[PDB]
Amino acid sequence: PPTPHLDAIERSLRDTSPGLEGSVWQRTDGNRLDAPDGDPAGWLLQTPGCWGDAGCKDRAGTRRLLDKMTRNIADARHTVDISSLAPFPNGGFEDAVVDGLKASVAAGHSPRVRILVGAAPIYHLNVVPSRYRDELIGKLGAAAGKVTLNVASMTTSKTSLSWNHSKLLVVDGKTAITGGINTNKDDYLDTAHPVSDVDMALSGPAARSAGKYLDTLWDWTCRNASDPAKVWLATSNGASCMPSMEQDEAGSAPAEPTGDVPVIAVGGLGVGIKESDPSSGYHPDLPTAPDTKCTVGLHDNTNADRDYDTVNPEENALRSLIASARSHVEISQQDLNATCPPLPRYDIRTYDTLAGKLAAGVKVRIVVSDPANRGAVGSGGRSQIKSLDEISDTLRTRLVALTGDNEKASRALCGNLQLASFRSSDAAKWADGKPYALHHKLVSVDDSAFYIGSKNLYPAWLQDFGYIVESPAAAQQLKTELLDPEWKYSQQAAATPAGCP
Repeated sequence: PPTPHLDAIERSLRDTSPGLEGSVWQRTDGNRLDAPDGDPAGWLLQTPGCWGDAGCKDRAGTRRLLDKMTRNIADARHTVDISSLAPFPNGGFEDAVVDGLKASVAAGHSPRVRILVGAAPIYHLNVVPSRYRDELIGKLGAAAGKVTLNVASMTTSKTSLSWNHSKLLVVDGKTAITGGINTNKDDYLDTAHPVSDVDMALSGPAARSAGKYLDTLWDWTCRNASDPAKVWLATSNGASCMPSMEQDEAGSAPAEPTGDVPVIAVGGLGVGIKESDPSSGYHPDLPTAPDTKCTVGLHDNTNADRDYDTVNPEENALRSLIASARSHVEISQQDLNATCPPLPRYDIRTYDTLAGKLAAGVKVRIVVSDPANRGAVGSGGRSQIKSLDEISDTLRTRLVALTGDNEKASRALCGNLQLASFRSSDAAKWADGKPYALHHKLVSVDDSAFYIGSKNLYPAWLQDFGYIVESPAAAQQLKTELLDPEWKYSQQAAATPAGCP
């Protein structure tokens, strides 16, 4: 079985970050999409999972995510590895950790547990690591004696806005859940307008790869615990920081297959962890002309930093995933554009790749979160755009900058682009009046290869992680459970680009 999309991404990643192969990105064979019995698409964890129901009475998707997290932790023999954006998991998220950990202890195990959150320099942490660690020890009751805890919150660059954005659950380095879902009860659980998001669950060698990525974050984090402006660290039972928990657990045995699925695991170290990949001979010709409509304040790591790319291979893995589309690509994001300033408006190479696809006849679908979600410049608006025109206009400028002609441009753009804001039912907004907020970080290509993870396509310099899966069978499951429904309701809010029928 040929993996033409994965090959191209592997080639881009080894040219970009060879030194990080085995830690920040790794391709593996023999994985299984970890679906339950009698539900072969159960590996895809959507929330809330209530297509066609503007009232969202039955959050079956939410239910499956929480049970699947509880079960994965209840099966823990040795290690539980959790990362997110702050806060530390609360609500039903914390319950899943608690109930799973008690179950594990009951089976006679002594689980070691790392819990890592990223916090922006602006953000005040209410429940701080030591308070959270006390809370877990509290809720675990008598089982706390057999649980080794490392709890940390981290910021890696205050002046370049970089902290952990990855969303991972890894057990025994054998199972991994990942996606866009932060362990935050107010966005997903206790809401009449819950955010639309998706995780995926699998097992096998690629779970260890997510384990090694977390070892890389925790080697930085344990070490920088000496700079308390960057790291707040709390352990339990007077325990060491455990910067190599996944490596210690994997030992010398290679990971064991559990299925027949080939995966590339891929992440980024953001800014402030590792300056460059010293083993890298990556030397791109960077986008020589950025856009008029905005000028970066900060130094532009997305469009103008070769080193940043060497320690953030996820950037080029997304570009290559899209570049590898031969027939069609679907893109389901919170945004393609970032708030500018401070951050650059968009990723030039990403747009030029898509523009190229439109010029070639490859069909491009983009569903982003409703611009009605937008606020100001930061925390409060789940849309960094004022209008979908800001996406299609940019595809025009790049298409023109490609074909010179503008008639070639409008033929490429108007003939091949679908652009819409996300809808999950017929109604334009939730029953309680708030708009649909879409938090997907999803790219699917030729119904063969797809990415599910935490890296948005819009510029952001955080630490992130995800899986790129090549599997026609699995991409068909993705198409059926997520993409086709998404378009069924989202085409109502489609936008015909400026200059077309």
